[PDB]
Amino acid sequence: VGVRVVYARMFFDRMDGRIQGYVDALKARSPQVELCSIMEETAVAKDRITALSDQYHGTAGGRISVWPAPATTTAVTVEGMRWAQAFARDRAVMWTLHMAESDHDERIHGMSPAEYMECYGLLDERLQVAHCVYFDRKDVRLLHRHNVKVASQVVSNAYLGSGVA
Amino acid sequence: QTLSIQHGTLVTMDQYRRVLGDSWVHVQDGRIVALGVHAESVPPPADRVIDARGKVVLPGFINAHTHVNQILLRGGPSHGRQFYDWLFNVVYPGQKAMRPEDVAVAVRLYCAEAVRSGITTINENADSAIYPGNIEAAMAVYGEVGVRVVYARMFFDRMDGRIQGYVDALKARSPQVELCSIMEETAVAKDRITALSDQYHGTAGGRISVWPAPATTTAVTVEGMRWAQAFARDRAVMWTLHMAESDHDERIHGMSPAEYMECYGLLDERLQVAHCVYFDRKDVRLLHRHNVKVASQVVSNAYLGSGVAPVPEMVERGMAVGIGTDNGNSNDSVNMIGDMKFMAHIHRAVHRDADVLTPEKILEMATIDGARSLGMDHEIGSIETGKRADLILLDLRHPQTTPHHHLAATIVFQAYGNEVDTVLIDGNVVMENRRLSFLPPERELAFLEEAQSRATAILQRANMVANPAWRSL
Amino acid sequence: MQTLSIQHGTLVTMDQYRRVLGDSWVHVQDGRIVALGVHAESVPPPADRVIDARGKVVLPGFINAHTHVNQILLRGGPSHGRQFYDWLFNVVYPGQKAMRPEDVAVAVRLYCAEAVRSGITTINENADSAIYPGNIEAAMAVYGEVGVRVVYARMFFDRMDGRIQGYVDALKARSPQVELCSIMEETAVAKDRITALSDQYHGTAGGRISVWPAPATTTAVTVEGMRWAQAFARDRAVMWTLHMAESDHDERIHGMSPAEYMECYGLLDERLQVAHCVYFDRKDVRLLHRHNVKVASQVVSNAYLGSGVAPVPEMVERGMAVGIGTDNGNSNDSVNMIGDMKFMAHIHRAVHRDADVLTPEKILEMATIDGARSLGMDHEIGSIETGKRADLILLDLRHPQTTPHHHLAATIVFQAYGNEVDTVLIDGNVVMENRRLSFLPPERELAFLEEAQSRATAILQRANMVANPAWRSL
Ligand SMILES: [Fe+3]
Ligand SMILES: [Fe+3]
Repeated sequence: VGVRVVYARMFFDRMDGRIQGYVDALKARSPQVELCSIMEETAVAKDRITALSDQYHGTAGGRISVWPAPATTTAVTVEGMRWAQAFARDRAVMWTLHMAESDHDERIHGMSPAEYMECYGLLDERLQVAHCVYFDRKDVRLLHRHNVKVASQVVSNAYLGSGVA
Repeated sequence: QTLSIQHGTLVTMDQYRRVLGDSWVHVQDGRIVALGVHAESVPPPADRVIDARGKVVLPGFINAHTHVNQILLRGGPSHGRQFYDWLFNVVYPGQKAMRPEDVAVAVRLYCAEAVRSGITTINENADSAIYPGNIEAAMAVYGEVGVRVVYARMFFDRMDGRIQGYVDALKARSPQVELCSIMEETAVAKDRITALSDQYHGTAGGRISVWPAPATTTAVTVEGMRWAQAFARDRAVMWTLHMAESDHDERIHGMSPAEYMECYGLLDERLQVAHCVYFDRKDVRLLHRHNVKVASQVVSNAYLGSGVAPVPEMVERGMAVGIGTDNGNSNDSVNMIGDMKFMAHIHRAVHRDADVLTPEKILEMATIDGARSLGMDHEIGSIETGKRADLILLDLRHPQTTPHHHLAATIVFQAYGNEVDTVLIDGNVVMENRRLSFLPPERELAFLEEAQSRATAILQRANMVANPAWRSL
Repeated sequence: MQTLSIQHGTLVTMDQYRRVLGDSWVHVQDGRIVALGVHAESVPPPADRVIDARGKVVLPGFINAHTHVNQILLRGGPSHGRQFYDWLFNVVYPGQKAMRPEDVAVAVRLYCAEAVRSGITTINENADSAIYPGNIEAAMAVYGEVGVRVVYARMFFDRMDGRIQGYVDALKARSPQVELCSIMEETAVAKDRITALSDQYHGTAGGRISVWPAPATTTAVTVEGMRWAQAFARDRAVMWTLHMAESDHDERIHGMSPAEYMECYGLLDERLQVAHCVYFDRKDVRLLHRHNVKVASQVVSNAYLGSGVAPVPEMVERGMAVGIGTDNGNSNDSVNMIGDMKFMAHIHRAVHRDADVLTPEKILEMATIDGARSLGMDHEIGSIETGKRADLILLDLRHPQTTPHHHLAATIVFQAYGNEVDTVLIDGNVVMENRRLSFLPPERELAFLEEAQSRATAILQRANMVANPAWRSL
């Protein structure tokens, strides 16, 4: 096609046991539709993403890139996010993460996702966060301090009834 | 022995709030035995006369809730952190790294600053009493120094499994600093505190007291709190508890801490609660109903980013609300006058009301009301016959306190905290013309260098960053 | 050609890289900082005098971004417990009116004594009493003698706000024996008087004194008056300043915010310094930001008068130049930069429920380099850099309250009381040394304070103001 593409390969290496009951209820809305899991072991994800990068990064005349994309702060281990952060740094690319897209997400371990990331040194200039709806003054400040990049999905935030970033 | 304080302006904080120009106080065997006006009466003869000419005499300030040892952790390591972040990455590890000889220095440093700022009574909430030799080291210094001390021995007998993941995350901020636990079995705590009380309660000429201090409603069992409540009753003292200091400390078992305590019959007139930031109208009502005493740590509540307690609401209901400086390292000063000023302003600002708390009232919080909040208002907090001679002399002959007409206003809105000149505790001269009896000027600089050095070493031992990199945002 | 060397200090430069230089020295000549160095790497030049700063911390002099001096004689009982307009009309105006020039001279010396003691080297005097004859002359003589750096922002009012009359009459009934005063003046009269004042005093006392026009507020000044001030500032390469939205009775001029109104008339520019931003919304901040408007935040005073809490963190996070002002000597009621810095740090942490909303470093910047920026003077003052003026202070942290100390900004903001300043240089001149004031020596201090006390008492008698109200707990 000839389009310029960043292929941000998403991964999930952690079960969020807190919201299963809520998901089972949601599934009952369409019970004939199957409940799916795309979880994978941390090491398997690393391997798969590294392989993908080695194979496709820089291809199609420089038009294609590959980044690691830990899905969210609740669906990914600290080890997984640290890996992605290191990977972005070592290969001069970015890493990206979905952050606080619903009200069921906006606490992880008694703090905001941005706060939690700050605790583990996970906010840096090579991070691009997506979905900043459930953000407070402090979260903004943290992202600003570390020069975090942002992608706002304004229409979608509306479509899904999340709100306004 | 006898002491006569003469030609002062007496700000009594007595029943009628008398302010007595050119007047005198007669002190004997640690008690205020008489007062008079110089124009109407002649002071009794006395062993010693202190000339207070052109000076203001107050009851000694009362620090309703504080933590002393932590003072060695101020100066860089302690700021910028929410309550639990501060607690687990700074306070616990730092305290753990402290040796008894370090504690002795901390206490003397704290007292030096406190007395300098007019503070005569201290409610020490002691979280490091669990470590061997610490109590003995501290008590020796409190005794020597001559300050009036409530030693509130804190205990924790219950794990709060609910906040584990939060804490682990917080610890990752300083992963080189140890995660510490000072938990102890209920019976062990009872024994240790009872022993401590038996040994030290009433010592240093009645100047030292001991109370039980269940840490919080989430870190202490019902059995533990009931024991403390009963203990206070049986021994005619108080018990104290930290209540709702962060939004994670908010709801215990689906209700507020005050609600939870009410359920178990744990709110009574001998309870002094500290930290009332996360309080609602109902919580206030409950505390009011049972005549619970309060200590407000207004500066610290700000320092740690907790928020602003409903002090005016409590005060307007006649509740006994004292002022506490809180930790030496969540303030980061031990200066009642600076904290009074802050109490006055923060509440004016938030309520958008320039008269929400009169300076008179703020001054009452620091003195007579504070005494009340410690259950000690029969013994201290005012210049009245029969009460202990805990007294302070202020000199307003400085630029910042000029002019002065209304004394409360001048003290609250103008004074910096360096205007206290002479301090008497239990009739003993503990400071005179800013010269400290327990830390003479020829020894002062060397002592501060020792405190600096030990502090630095404590931080090395605890693996704590003393001086973080310049940071504007 | 005369010279001064400050040695063996820790230099907190507030320079471009925020350098903190241990065991280092500063060379001063002809009022300017001419060099700096580290003792281990270099030898200080010879100098006429050496000041040993061993074991001491060297900072740029604090900058009081917005204050009112003369009112200091009205502190001590008469001034507290009142909302802005109550305070203004029952205390400030009548009290100021009752002041004679000899009274003003004492006020200014007392103010300066306290200020210099607390490390303040530059003062933005918003002068509301310049309309009374002899006052300017008396004040300027003292500012000059004392050696402080002064911006004299001559306030004017050329417009009656008829909307607020009934409110004021009701307020006056609180103290009906005190006179209702007006300091209004015709637009052209104000222009003439300010222009004369500028011509006469701008640049005097060895460059230490400046003059700015100061239209009081958007409701008390005509558009023509504000435009004039704006043009004046531009033409004479100075600033103009305006009090903006300090009470909820101000918050709406002609159906919009003061900032909105000013925007409509092209009255927001980079030479404007606004004071008091309590009643600000997002949009107001945005407007100020767009035009690079400078700000002075009077955090303590906003509390004292029960106005509220300004959105300082919001403005600072946008890189705006926000300085700290102590405001009135009688709406604080101290002249103590260190105490006010502490308050700035805490009030905003508390309200935002955020322990790190403003770093102590940032607070310290507000008091120094950022404050200089907010006065349009950051090329001359606010940091320890070669080429800038030698406005410098020495702090001794060898006291109980500032022990221990590791991180200097944290220590100063969270621990220091304001009495730790030792030596103060302004424009290279030694104005205070070991707490001994050059313009108020210790053998003369107590007598002077007794004079200030007396005069204050007398001023209140003349104005028929209650000095010491009855004890009141509720
Ligand atoms: Fe506490
Ligand atoms: Fe002002």
